[PDB]
Amino acid sequence: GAVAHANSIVQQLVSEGADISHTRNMLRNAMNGDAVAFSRVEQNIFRQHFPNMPMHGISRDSELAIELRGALRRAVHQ
Repeated sequence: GAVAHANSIVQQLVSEGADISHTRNMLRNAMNGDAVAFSRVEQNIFRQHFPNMPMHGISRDSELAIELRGALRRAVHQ
């Protein structure tokens, strides 16, 4: 479920021309509760998948975020 969802987000990021190495850094910051600055493309995309993100950000315990973190890491390396 969340795994398939995460893989699709990676596809969306790549398709929209996002620099996923940069996305990995921002996602890491978000999950640590650090201030973040997603690009316009990333922000637009993440808002579609993390509907409560504007106010709450992205939880390090979020099942989707965790899977996304793994999917992004493998994508950059693959």
